[PDB]
This record gives sequence, C-alpha cells and structure tokens, in this order.
Amino acid sequence: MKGFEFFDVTADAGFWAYGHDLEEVFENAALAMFEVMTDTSLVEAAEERRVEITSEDRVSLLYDWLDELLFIHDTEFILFSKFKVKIDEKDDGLHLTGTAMGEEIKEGHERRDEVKAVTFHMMEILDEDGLIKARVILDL
Repeated sequence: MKGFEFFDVTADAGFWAYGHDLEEVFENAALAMFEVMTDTSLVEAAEERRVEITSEDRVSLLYDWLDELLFIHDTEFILFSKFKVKIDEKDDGLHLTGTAMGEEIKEGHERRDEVKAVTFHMMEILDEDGLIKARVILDL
C-alpha cells in the first residue's frame, strides 16, 4: 500500500517508488523526497503548477523528472505538494507532464531531512511482475 521504500545510505539517501502505469513511479518519486524533506500532511492545496519534460529513454525521464523538482523546489519551497504525471510517447521520443499544488511557505517551515543536492543517485527504473519501480538517492 505504501509503494515507497527507502534505504539507509551514508551521505546520501535514496527512496524506492512504485508504479502502476509508468507515470505512477515518476510522480511517486517526488513524494519520496517531500515525505522526508518536510510534512505535507497538513496542507491541502492553495496553488497549482505544471511541469513539462522531454525524455527518450524512460529511465532517463526519472533522472530528469526529479532533477526538475530540484530547481522548482527553490523556485517555490512549499510545505505540501501533490504529484500528478503525464507521459506521452512523441513521434519517437518521450514527454512528461506533472502537476503540483499547495504553494505557501511559512516562516517556520517544517524540515525533516537535509539534502545538499541530487547527484546521479540511481534514477533507474526496474520492472518486476510488470510493475515499475524507481530509485532516487539524495546528497547529504
């Protein structure tokens, strides 16, 4: 039911996300960081944002999906964020569309884990029994 599992790394920390339709794993990846970076369990959704991505290797979509979250995070460091993803196979490549809601940072934001950056932590998507799983490790 969780669909997410994290391992204990020294310096970095990577979480495992599960899918359901490919798009499921990608958006689930963002929750891994947020769930530990803060406590969204309190904020509903005051704002909404959409992101677009172009991939051509599936596995890379994850590497570029979360990395995209890294930049926007500071562009709007918010306590809570919903994850929705859209994957469309282009005339040959791949496209990723994700939505985020709940933007409103407070003076005393709830911080849990501390990540200095995301360095090719794993960003690998493994499929088991037809299910997709993603791996994202974060820098100390």
